[PDB]
Amino acid sequence: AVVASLKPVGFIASAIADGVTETEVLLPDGASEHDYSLRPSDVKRLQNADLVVWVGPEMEAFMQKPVSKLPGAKQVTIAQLEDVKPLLMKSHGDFNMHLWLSPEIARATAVAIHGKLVELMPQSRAKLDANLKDFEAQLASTETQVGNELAPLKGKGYFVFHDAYGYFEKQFGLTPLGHFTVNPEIQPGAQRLHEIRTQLVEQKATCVFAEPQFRPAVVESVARGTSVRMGTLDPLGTNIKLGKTSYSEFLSQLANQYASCLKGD
Repeated sequence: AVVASLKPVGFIASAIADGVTETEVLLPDGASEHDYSLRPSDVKRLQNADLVVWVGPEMEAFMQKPVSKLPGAKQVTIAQLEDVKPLLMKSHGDFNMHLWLSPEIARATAVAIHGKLVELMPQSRAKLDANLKDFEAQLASTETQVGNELAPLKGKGYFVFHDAYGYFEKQFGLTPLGHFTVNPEIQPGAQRLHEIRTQLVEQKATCVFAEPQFRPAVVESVARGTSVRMGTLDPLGTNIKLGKTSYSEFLSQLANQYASCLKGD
């Protein structure tokens, strides 16, 4: 099996290992990449895997140790890929590491995954070559449809609770006003809520986007009295099932959630 750290990384692997082998994920749906911790059973899935794929230390800190013990042939660290390095975006930690939101980086990742697997399974060279060409052409169109859907949305100001979308937004021309650091289970106190509210108004935002782990109480609260719509983004694709075209669908979903709140002047 190919073992991915996060679900949308699994989406990339899933497209390359389609037919050929299984794909597993370690971050379960509902958890955030910056607070998880490896179960003993998680560590066992790693050691016994054909290929491990993660973003790197600066992101899934919770995988440094067990990965550090695997030989190079068994591991793709996305942030360290030759072709990824020049695509890293700034904004201690200074490069943005939410990399599965960059088609370009997804493309390098599939190539690297294709490289490792084909070295191991050379009989399956044919299913894999086909898999790679399938992903590339599927991603290209998706990129095309998603550009079309989002371009009429340039200049529609939004805020997000979690500033994780930079790669996607730079790629598709979308324009984030900023971000607020909120719970997602405990409504903020009056000082903080007023500062957030003041900015939604001062800057006349159209939307404010939450994540699915956000309690609707917290979100509803922030938009109450304003004229701002409430949206939900799913950057970890918890709504999406692993499979050949999971990645295409992931980006599609994500653009609809943007569109659905942002559309409407």
